[PDB]
Amino acid sequence: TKKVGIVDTTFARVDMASIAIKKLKELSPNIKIIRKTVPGIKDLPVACKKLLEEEGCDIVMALGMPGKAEKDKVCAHEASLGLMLAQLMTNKHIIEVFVHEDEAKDDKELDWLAKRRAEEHAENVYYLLFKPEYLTRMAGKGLRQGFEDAGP
Amino acid sequence: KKVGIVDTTFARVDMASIAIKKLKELSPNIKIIRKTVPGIKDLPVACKKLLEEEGCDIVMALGMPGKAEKDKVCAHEASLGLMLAQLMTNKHIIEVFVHEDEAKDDKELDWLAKRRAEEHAENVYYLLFKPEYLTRMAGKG
Amino acid sequence: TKKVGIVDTTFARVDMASIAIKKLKELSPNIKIIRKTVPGIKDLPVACKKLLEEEGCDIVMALGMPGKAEKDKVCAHEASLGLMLAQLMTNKHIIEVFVHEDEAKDDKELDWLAKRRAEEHAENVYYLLFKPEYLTRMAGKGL
Amino acid sequence: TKKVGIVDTTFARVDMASIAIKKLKELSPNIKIIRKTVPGIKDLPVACKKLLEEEGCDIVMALGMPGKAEKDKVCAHEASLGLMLAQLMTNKHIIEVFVHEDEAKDDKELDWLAKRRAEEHAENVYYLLFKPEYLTRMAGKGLRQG
Amino acid sequence: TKKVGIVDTTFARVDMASIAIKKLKELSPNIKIIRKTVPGIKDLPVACKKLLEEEGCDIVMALGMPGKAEKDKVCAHEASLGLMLAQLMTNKHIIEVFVHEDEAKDDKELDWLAKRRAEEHAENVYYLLFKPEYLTRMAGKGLRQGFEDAGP
Ligand SMILES: O=c1[nH]c(=O)c2[nH]c(=O)c(=O)n(C[C@H](O)[C@H](O)[C@H](O)CO)c2[nH]1
Ligand SMILES: O=c1[nH]c(=O)c2[nH]c(=O)c(=O)n(C[C@H](O)[C@H](O)[C@H](O)CO)c2[nH]1
Ligand SMILES: O=c1[nH]c(=O)c2[nH]c(=O)c(=O)n(C[C@H](O)[C@H](O)[C@H](O)CO)c2[nH]1
Ligand SMILES: O=c1[nH]c(=O)c2[nH]c(=O)c(=O)n(C[C@H](O)[C@H](O)[C@H](O)CO)c2[nH]1
Ligand SMILES: O=c1[nH]c(=O)c2[nH]c(=O)c(=O)n(C[C@H](O)[C@H](O)[C@H](O)CO)c2[nH]1
Ligand SMILES: O=c1[nH]c(=O)c2[nH]c(=O)c(=O)n(C[C@H](O)[C@H](O)[C@H](O)CO)c2[nH]1
Ligand SMILES: O=c1[nH]c(=O)c2[nH]c(=O)c(=O)n(C[C@H](O)[C@H](O)[C@H](O)CO)c2[nH]1
Ligand SMILES: O=c1[nH]c(=O)c2[nH]c(=O)c(=O)n(C[C@H](O)[C@H](O)[C@H](O)CO)c2[nH]1
Ligand SMILES: O=c1[nH]c(=O)c2[nH]c(=O)c(=O)n(C[C@H](O)[C@H](O)[C@H](O)CO)c2[nH]1
Ligand SMILES: O=c1[nH]c(=O)c2[nH]c(=O)c(=O)n(C[C@H](O)[C@H](O)[C@H](O)CO)c2[nH]1
Repeated sequence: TKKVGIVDTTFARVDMASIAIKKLKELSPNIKIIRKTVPGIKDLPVACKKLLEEEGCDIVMALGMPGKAEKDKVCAHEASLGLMLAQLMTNKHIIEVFVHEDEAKDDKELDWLAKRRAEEHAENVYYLLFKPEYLTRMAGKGLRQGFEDAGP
Repeated sequence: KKVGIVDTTFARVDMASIAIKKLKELSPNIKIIRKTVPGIKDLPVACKKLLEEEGCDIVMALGMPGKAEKDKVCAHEASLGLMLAQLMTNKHIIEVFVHEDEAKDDKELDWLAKRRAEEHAENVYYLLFKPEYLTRMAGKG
Repeated sequence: TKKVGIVDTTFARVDMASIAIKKLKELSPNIKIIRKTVPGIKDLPVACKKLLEEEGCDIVMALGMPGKAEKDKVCAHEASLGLMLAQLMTNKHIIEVFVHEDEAKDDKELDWLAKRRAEEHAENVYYLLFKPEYLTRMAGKGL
Repeated sequence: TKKVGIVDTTFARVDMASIAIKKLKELSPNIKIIRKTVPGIKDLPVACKKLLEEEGCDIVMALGMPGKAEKDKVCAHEASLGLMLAQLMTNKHIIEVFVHEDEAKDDKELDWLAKRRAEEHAENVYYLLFKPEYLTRMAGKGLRQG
Repeated sequence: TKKVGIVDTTFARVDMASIAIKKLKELSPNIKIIRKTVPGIKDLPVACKKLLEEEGCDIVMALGMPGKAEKDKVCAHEASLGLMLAQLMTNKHIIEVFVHEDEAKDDKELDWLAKRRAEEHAENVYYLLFKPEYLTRMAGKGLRQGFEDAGP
């Protein structure tokens, strides 16, 4: 529970890793973090798996941004399937942080949205690592990452 | 016997409480363990860890897909993970998903989700102690 | 000698297992059969796998009925994927017997259709177990 | 010396196996062949895997005919996924030979098309087994049917 | 030291392998490389896996071209899933280089686009093998392989 892996891409149009890392060190100052950047979405799964199995990461955050196009939705889906499988093969959680450009109305909002979502899931990593009990307290409360919570 | 119950913070309805209460009702002594994850896609590995690392004989996965057309994709990916976790452990994972699209309002959504959770809680029971009952109800309707 | 596992559901609106079992015992009275009923479609894969690996079944029949919704089509697809994987992980066949309600024009026909399909695949199980040569003779059907 | 497994179905409306087998024995009268017929598309994966792992096949050909209904497209897709997995689990190639009825304008053409495709992939099996170098020579030359 | 596997197809209407190979040897003269050609898209996964596990490749490039038909889109998707799985099963990266004909307006452009994308991913292979740090420096920059980068 002392090590987190953060995998992002060169394809993404927003730097989500910096915000995540800063949030984790904030909650746990001495936590160990390792980063790895790959070209894009479909390169994340094996990078996340290698970190979990070869670098001793207890958990990993996968940061990606599918483009607007339809086929990008397919690539995302394929990438997400890879993430699901990597987790089942290692029995370790991979927090998926994907932000579709279709969600923002502009680049200012897209940048805001991605960083906010990254940071919020960074708290989820924290809770999963040290306060699993908190999440249960919030069970069924309709929490969201990025835009405002929806609530019960 | 032990049942694992995994739910989420994303869900807008608490389905776990109703399930747990139903199980303890049918079997007062059954041991139950809970684990809450952020959302739908985080359920598979949590269910698997419970089956393999906490001795759960069976697990209930509680989730609530969003309304968007993409949440349908996330749900589908999550369900695939649940299918695989089961095949990899040879243990059942009762999937309890409730799409918001099914209810006409939050009052109905809350009712529907809890009712479905509780009913599948009975299925867990039957699978654990009375597998014969389910056969009696085979293809019934 | 040979054992067949039959897995059905409580969700299905038609009893397809009885017809299948009767057909198998007919073609092979010395056939051993073990049944297991689960709630629905998505619960079939692991039940089929447990039968193949934990109960010594040489082959298994999976009986299910997806509903009409386009969702149900997704659940069916996910269930079928599970069946495909269970087979590859055990190197044993799982004869999938799914009947969508959309295929029948009403209940009478649905009941007929499901039972007829179950029974016909029951023959396929038979052939796969004792007369694999027959199937080859029928390779590529004839229209 | 090498062994090739051929798996087809009773669902298919065209016999694609005969043409393939004849083509292989033609190019390699010494290749070893072993056939297995299953009910349909979704029964091919495990049959192909059993041949690769239990019968010593070096490679396998999967012959199937998806139907016209979109439901048939889903089954095909699921079947193809099984074929992909069987290969990754054995580290052996499975040449997928599927022919959708939607491709022909009639049976006359459907029968021709299926047999032609089966036979052409039968050459691919040959090349993969004995002349892997040939395929490289044809890398990116748009081999399909045009 | 360091071996790159390159797998392409006879189905593809453009030779993407030559450009990739030339780019790698350019960036790493002593880089070792082997090639394997299969019929098409769906034959790539096991070929890539055999190279990673049986020929000692540290990484592999998969070059393919889905055809026009939407049927092709399904085959592509199935092929990509195979690539994702091969990677998770070997803990080695497989750089997917697919080029849909739908992306070009003509063959002149299709040929240009495929070669340019192949070459650019050839640099990604390079970076992944020797300068993983570079990719991190470009994290979130919105880089593309093929058409111009999008940028953050
Ligand atoms: O991060 C990505 N987002 C996308 O929307 C997208 N779309 C595509 O069509 C696409 O090919 N990619 C690239 C992909 O993730 C891989 O980096 C590439 O296949 C090399 O392995 C990406 N990558
Ligand atoms: O709360 C969210 N957390 C996420 O990690 C996440 N990831 C995604 O890829 C994503 O698209 N979303 C948004 C969600 O799908 C919906 O669009 C949103 O809830 C509005 O209906 C979310 N929403
Ligand atoms: O429970 C969820 N239901 C959804 O419909 C949904 N949709 C999304 O697009 C989405 O990203 N999520 C995220 C999920 O809650 C987790 O936070 C995510 O799997 C881990 O990063 C969820 N989560
Ligand atoms: O009876 C049901 N049990 C469930 O677990 C379940 N889960 C779901 O996600 C779900 O959508 N349904 C209902 C489904 O939409 C259909 O109405 C049903 O299959 C046919 O009546 C059901 N229906
Ligand atoms: O047999 C089923 N047929 C269906 O059409 C259908 N549709 C649904 O939306 C659905 O949730 N189910 C149930 C599902 O198969 C599982 O039994 C349920 O999720 C419990 O794990 C079924 N089950
Ligand atoms: O003729 C069939 N035999 C079967 O065993 C079988 N099994 C199935 O699971 C199944 O869905 N079908 C349906 C069939 O393929 C067609 O989609 C249906 O007839 C609609 O035209 C059939 N159809
Ligand atoms: O070869 C097939 N082509 C199809 O289009 C098709 N469609 C269907 O709905 C269908 O059920 N099948 C049969 C399937 O391949 C299996 O044989 C069946 O599920 C059990 O044996 C087939 N089989
Ligand atoms: O050349 C082909 N070889 C095949 O093995 C094959 N298999 C198929 O299932 C199939 O549908 N096709 C044809 C396909 O529809 C396209 O015409 C072809 O990919 C050219 O774009 C082909 N086309
Ligand atoms: O490279 C390919 N691109 C395509 O668009 C395409 N479409 C098809 O319908 C198709 O069957 N193929 C061939 C496929 O990739 C395999 O080579 C073939 O199944 C032999 O195993 C391909 N192959
Ligand atoms: O930049 C890209 N690198 C790739 O490797 C790649 N591969 C593909 O198969 C592919 O379709 N693309 C294009 C992609 O679909 C998008 O159009 C592009 O990312 C624009 O956002 C890309 N785009």
